[PDB]
Amino acid sequence: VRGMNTSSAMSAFERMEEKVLMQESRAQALGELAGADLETQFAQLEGGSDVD
Amino acid sequence: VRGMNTSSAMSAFERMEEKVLMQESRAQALGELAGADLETQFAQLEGGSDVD
Amino acid sequence: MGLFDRIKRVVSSNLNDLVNKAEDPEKMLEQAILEMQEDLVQLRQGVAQAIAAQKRSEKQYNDAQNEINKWQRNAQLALQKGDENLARQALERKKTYTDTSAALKASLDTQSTQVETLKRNLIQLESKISEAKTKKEMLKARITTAKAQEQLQGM
Amino acid sequence: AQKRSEKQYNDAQNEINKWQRNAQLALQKGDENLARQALERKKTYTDTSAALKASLDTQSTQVETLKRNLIQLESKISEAKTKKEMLKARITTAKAQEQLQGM
Amino acid sequence: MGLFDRIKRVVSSNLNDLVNKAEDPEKMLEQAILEMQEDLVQLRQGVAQAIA
Amino acid sequence: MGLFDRIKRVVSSNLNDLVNKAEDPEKMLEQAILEMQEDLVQLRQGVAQAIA
Amino acid sequence: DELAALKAQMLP
Repeated sequence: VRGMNTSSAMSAFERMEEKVLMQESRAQALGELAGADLETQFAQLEGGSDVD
Repeated sequence: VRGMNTSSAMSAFERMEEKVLMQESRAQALGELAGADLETQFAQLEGGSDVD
Repeated sequence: MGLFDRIKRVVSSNLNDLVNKAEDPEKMLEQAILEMQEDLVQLRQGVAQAIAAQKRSEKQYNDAQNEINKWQRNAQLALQKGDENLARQALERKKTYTDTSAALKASLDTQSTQVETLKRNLIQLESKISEAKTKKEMLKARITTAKAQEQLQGM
Repeated sequence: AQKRSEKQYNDAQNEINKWQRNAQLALQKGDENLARQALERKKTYTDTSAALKASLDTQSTQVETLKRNLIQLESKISEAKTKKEMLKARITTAKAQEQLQGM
Repeated sequence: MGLFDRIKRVVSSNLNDLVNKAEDPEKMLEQAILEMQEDLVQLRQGVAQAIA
Repeated sequence: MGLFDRIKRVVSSNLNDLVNKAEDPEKMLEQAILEMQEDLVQLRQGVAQAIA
Repeated sequence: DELAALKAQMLP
């Protein structure tokens, strides 16, 4: 029901939450920056031009 | 309930609040300086002007 | 007053070294969450002991009542026997026990009220720790932003 | 952190919804006490959520400002590199000139 | 007062260094899994004694 | 308290190293097959003794 | 208040 922090049931929930939050935040920030760059947007337009 | 110094939670809260408030005021001043600069103000105005 | 001044100077120097080590918010926060939970467990153990004590007193009170009943049965037997002395001894035992029981009951009632208050307090404490966790998350986000802002401000 | 708070807010809303479902079940059961307990849980959670939302809005504004600041910083470093090149050329010329002047 | 602060700082410093090493996803999950299984076995022995 | 937590973390790391050495399926499988048969024989012998 | 709300649901 309570026990100690060392015990697996209480500790596991805490570790997973911290790890998940950190991983998600880092990935999201990196993705936004790539989208922001002008060249990536241009490439999609270029592909359409290349196709015709 | 007393809010005495010996309790760990009470001591931590007081120190954190004071530091955060000072930092926030400093942060606001830094933000104001960026706003104060002509170039930052000009860019927002320029974007509206540039598209038309 | 000179001695006091020297002590104050030494104390101030010691305090300055200590605060810097514990200045970081995260280190302080980790200690606080662990401590309150530990305190609650200790409080629960104390509450359990109090509850056990209350149960023991009730059992003792029941035992005292049972003892009085046993004495009454002996007194009835004495009446059948027809010996005046045997009956008198039983009566004396009943009277002292009854006085003790009355005192115990008054003490038990006071103890019970205190125990009930403690249980209510424990429920309030549970709400408080949960609130603190939410507060901690908000504080951490603000602190990270502030540190970044200060560096930017310096440039 | 902002994402986590939003997730927490969503979780709180979900928890409130779960409590509401329990309350509905209690009404079907017909037990007054069960329904009352569920209502109490909803009220405390709602108050916490409101406080969290206000905090989140303030945090979001700060985050947006930081992102804007970062963009400005990127422009500044690029400008500095150009400035450095100009400075280096001037410095080399000055050193040579000083020696010539001495003669 | 000063001694208490020093003790808290030492404990906090030790905990901070310890948690990062401790917080490994593969190790933490495995340790938790091992502990719960062991606990269940102990409970069965206790139950047997009660049954006995 | 801190030492106990530290030991658990160390144990988890140690456990991970140990399983890797014995991770291969064939060595473990042969041993398991031998063990169940041996256990059955012991049970059979015990059963025979009981029958006797 | 909850009882009144519950009664309304029961009504229909």
